[PDB]
This record gives sequence, C-alpha cells and structure tokens, in this order.
Amino acid sequence: MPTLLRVYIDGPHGMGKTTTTQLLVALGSRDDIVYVPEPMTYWRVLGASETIANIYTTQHRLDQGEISAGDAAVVMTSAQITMGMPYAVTDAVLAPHIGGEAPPPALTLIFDRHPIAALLCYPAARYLMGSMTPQAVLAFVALIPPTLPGTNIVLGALPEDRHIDRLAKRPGERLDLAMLAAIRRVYGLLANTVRYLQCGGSWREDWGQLSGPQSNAGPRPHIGDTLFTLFRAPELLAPNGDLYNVFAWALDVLAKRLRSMHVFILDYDQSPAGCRDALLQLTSGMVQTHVTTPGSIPTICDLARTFAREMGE
Amino acid sequence: KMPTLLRVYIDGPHGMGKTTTTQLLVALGSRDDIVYVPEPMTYWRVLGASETIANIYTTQHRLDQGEISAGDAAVVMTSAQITMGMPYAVTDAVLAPHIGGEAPPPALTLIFDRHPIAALLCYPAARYLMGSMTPQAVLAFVALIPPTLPGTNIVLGALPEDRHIDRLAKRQRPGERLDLAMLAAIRRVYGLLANTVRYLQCGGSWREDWGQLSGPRPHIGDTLFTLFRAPELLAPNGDLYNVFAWALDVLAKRLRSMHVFILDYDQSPAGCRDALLQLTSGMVQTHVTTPGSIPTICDLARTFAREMG
Ligand SMILES: Cc1c(CC(CO)CO)n(C)c(=O)[nH]c1=O
Ligand SMILES: Cc1c(CC(CO)CO)n(C)c(=O)[nH]c1=O
Repeated sequence: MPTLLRVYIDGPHGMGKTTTTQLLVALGSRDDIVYVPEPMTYWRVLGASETIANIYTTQHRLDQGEISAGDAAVVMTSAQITMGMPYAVTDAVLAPHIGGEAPPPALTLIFDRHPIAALLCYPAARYLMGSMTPQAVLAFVALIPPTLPGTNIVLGALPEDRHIDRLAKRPGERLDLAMLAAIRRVYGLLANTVRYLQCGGSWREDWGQLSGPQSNAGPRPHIGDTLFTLFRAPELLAPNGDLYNVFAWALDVLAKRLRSMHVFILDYDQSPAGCRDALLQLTSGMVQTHVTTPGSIPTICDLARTFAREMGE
Repeated sequence: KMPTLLRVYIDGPHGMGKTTTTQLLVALGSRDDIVYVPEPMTYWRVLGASETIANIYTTQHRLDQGEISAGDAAVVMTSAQITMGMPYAVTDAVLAPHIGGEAPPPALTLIFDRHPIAALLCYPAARYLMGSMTPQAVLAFVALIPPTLPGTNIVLGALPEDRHIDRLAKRQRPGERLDLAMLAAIRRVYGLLANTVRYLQCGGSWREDWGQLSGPRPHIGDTLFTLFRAPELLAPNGDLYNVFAWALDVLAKRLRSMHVFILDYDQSPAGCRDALLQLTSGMVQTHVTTPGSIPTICDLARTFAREMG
C-alpha cells in the first residue's frame, strides 16, 4: 500500500504560515504534494457572512463595554463552530483512508491548520480574552475528532516584536495585541502539553501542583506550563475545590487527543525561502501512514483539490 | 475474551414518557449489572451555563414575537446546543476506547438518557425547521458526530401527537415553554431520522437520489437528506457545495451503522419499561477492550449520574 504524509501547519496567525506552505508546495510536482488551504471562502460566505470580521468586531465591542461577556461568548462560540467546520468535515472524510503509521510517500498533504485550531486553540485564547466561557472551551475539546495516525503538526516560533511588526502591516480583521499575546501563549502551552504527555505526564497526578516551548525535545514541562493550567477557573471547580467530573473528563479527552500527535517547531524568523527550506528539512522526521485502499491516494488528491477550489481564496 | 457490554441509548422526542417510567429505569439500574445514565440536567441548568433550557425557549419565543432577528436567535441556539450536548460528547469520548467489536448475558448494560446525535443533529435540525438555526451550523454539528461504534443501539419513542402533547404539558422542564411548532419539528426530525437509517441500511445513496428532491427503501424526500436541500447550502447553479455534501457523507456514515428500535410510549410506565426489556433481545452487544473496562465504565456511569443528576 502506498504511503501518505500529512502535515498540518498551525500556530498563531501572522507568522508566515501560508507563504511558507505555498513555497513548499511549489517545490514538488503537480500531483505529488497537495495543499489544503485556509477555507476563507467558507468563513466569509459559505458557512456564514464575514465570520472573521464578526469575531474581531465582537471582541472590539466587548473591550469597549458595548456588549456583555455573555453576549460576546454566544457569538464567539457560534463563530468558532463556523470556523472549524471545514477542518472537521475534512478530517471526518479523510479518516477512513488513513491506515497505520509507516521511503518516499506516494502523496504529501499539507494542511493550513488542524481541527484543534478552531476547536481548542482559538477558543482557549478567546477564553483568556474574556469572550468565551471555559465550559464552552471544554465542550469544543470534547468534540475534537479522534487523532488519526501520522498527525504531524508544525507550530511556529517567532519573536513577539517581529510578530507584532509583521502583523502591524499585513478579511475584516483588527489589530488586537491582547489577542496576539493570548494566541501566542495558547500555542506555546499547546507545544508544552504535547511534550508533557509524551514524557508520561498525568494531569490528574499533577493537578495539585496547579495552585499559584518545544516538543519532540526537552525535559518534561511543569503542568503549569501546559494547557491544563487554563482550566483552574472557578467556574469549573466544585465547592470542595476539585474539578467537576464532567470537566475532568474533558481534560482526559484533551490528553488523549494531543498525546499521539507529532509536534514540530518551525522558526519563522527568517526569509520566505528560508522558512520553506527549514520546513522541508523538518518533514524529513515526520510520520507517514499507509492508506486503506489502492484508490485512496487519487481520492485524497481529489478531496484536497476540491476543497482548495471551493473554499480557498 | 473480554466481558460483553450492552449499550442502550434511549432517545427520541422528549416529553413522551412519565416520571414514573424514568424512576423504573433508575430502579433498573439499582443492580450492578445495569447502570442508568440520567439526563445531565444539572449540567444544563448550572455547571455548563445558567438555565440553558430557559435560554433556548426564551430565545425562540422572542424570535417568534419578532423581538430578535433570525441571526441573533441562531447564534444563541448554536451556543446553547454546544452546552446541551457537552455531557453526551464527553461521555462518548471517554467511553469509546473501551468499546471493542461486536460479540449469554452481558456483564454490563449501560442505559443512557440520549445519544450525542440528539444534541448534534436532531434538536439542531428541529431548530433549523423553527428558523432559529442555520443549516450550515447543523451540518457543522453533524461533522462532529462521534464515529459510530459497534453496538450503538438507539431506542426512539413512538406516540400519537395528541397524547404526546398531553404528556409534554404535564412534564415541562425548567425554563421550557410548551411550543407546538417545536413539538411538530422535533417529532418530524426523529421520524425522518428513523426513515434515514432504514434508507441507508437498505443501500440508499443520497448522492444518487438527490435529484429526486427536486424532481425497497423510503423515498429520499422522507429522510433527513431532504432538510439539506436548503438554499443556503447551494451554489448559484443549485448544486450543493462540496463541503456540505461531505457533511452529508458523514451523516450517512454515522447513521447507517446505528441499530434503531422503536418503543411505543402509548402505554403505562410499567408497560414502557417492559417494552424496553423486550427490545433488548434484538440489540447488539460488544466486547470491551480491557479487563478493567467494565469497572471503569461503571464508575463513569455512576459518577455522571451523581454529579449531573
Ligand atoms: C483559525 C482562527 C483564527 C485565525 C485566522 C487567521 O488570522 C484564520 O486562520 N481566528 C482569529 C479566530 O478567531 N478563530 C479561528 O478559529
Ligand atoms: C437534547 C436536547 C433537548 C431535550 C432534553 C429535554 O429538554 C432531553 O429530553 N432539547 C430540548 C434541546 O432544545 N436541545 C437539545 O439538545
């Protein structure tokens, strides 16, 4: 059976993910590598109208006190459902084609973001910004689809100053430095969480250490430097100080989903061609998988091209 | 070989039963070979958010009165459904790893108050029919329906509409408002769901029959697929956008492997309880994945009941 290499480029927006991905894709033949782009058309028109603008405007109004936290939360929750829909459906239809982890792959699929971006990372950042409740975040977490074998996720590293500059120049988006800090923090925590879990970390065991980044490498992070630290919110705690079991189970799910992922860190603090080559080098250590059928490869290509054509900018 | 497990999801339109019928189910779970996972009302009223049900019905009411727009309503309904389904989704996520392949007497029987599709498909679809939810949101929820594991036995209630109104009227939940339009919508959705499973099990291909919605198994017009001929999901030329077609492919995948059983609620609580037991003979059992799965599932089920009532 031919092999497949799936690579999800994720991390805070504004670092150069899209450019780097396009450049990498431009290196290979036409049908040896395919790009599943940002589904902007879905967010702007198909799933809803100007979702990105609606999100930034809602956050803005909240920060201005023009709307309540509850009003912002319902809007953000609904908006994130729209945001993640394309990722979710793609994963659901791709799942049957993915076999065990496996040598040139017959096909490389590069994704612009993974489902956890819309089901975990941004919701978590909105939570830190006061525009989403922690319960809604955990509901999203409980909905994260089972992690498929060979889930290679590439996160990005970039100095905040450089990130801010790059963002202060380059939809309906607004320049929110607080959101940038929050999303940068969430993705940093995410990387540590994966490393924490792969180093044998048990959140239930270390929860008490919770009172007052890189993966595939380094020592085991302290739980306080992982995503688990975000869910110590009073809303999730029972009178006795412990997490309600329903939320604790959502954390068990978070652990299960993240522990099997293969996370890599890409340094975006360089030229476009530089990032491309760095990413190319990174793919050398990524995990490939066998496909379930002989026709899976062509089917996957069609799926990717169909997705790109319909929801890509 | 690992012990066997029998999972039963009691679903269908709410308000068909009686308090005594439920207590019998609680009684059923008294023995350690059977556990009854009740509705997570505490999660809906307090843990996940404040009075979620009240919020849902007030929102629809305000939409009907024209106090709010369809858009405002949809945002509220979508957010509320995420809260409503969270207990089911988290339960499925943690239980899933314990379910093995299809398989005497089950070592354990888990009777759940509802399946995740109730909150991820059925109520959302009903609200769509009530004009309070976009069809894109419904398909987004559908895209998140957990994979259907072996032994997914879902019991759907059957009851004449007038009798259903009678029972619903006498057992309204906190914040609920007696809405006959919503009753009709949810009853239709579940009727369509039952037909859909049969349509799929008999080899129906929604893509092949799609053209019939605009032109032995149920007619596609009598399945959930007819609800997605919604204009918002179609391109200028009338074709369904691929992203939504894929969501329908997911729906077909999830529903085909479900084992539906119809429970007639038009009888006494003892009758309904007996009818349920009668239905178990044809239900599919599965093996668990580990020797410790049974005890774990039991703890999970009991903890859920105790914490979320
Ligand atoms: C992915 C995502 C984003 C980021 C956006 C690019 O800046 C789309 O990639 N945002 C802002 C959100 O608010 N929610 C989201 O889910
Ligand atoms: C599961 C569910 C329900 C029904 C609930 C009773 O109100 C269980 O019997 N409802 C009403 C909703 O409005 N949304 C839902 O998701």
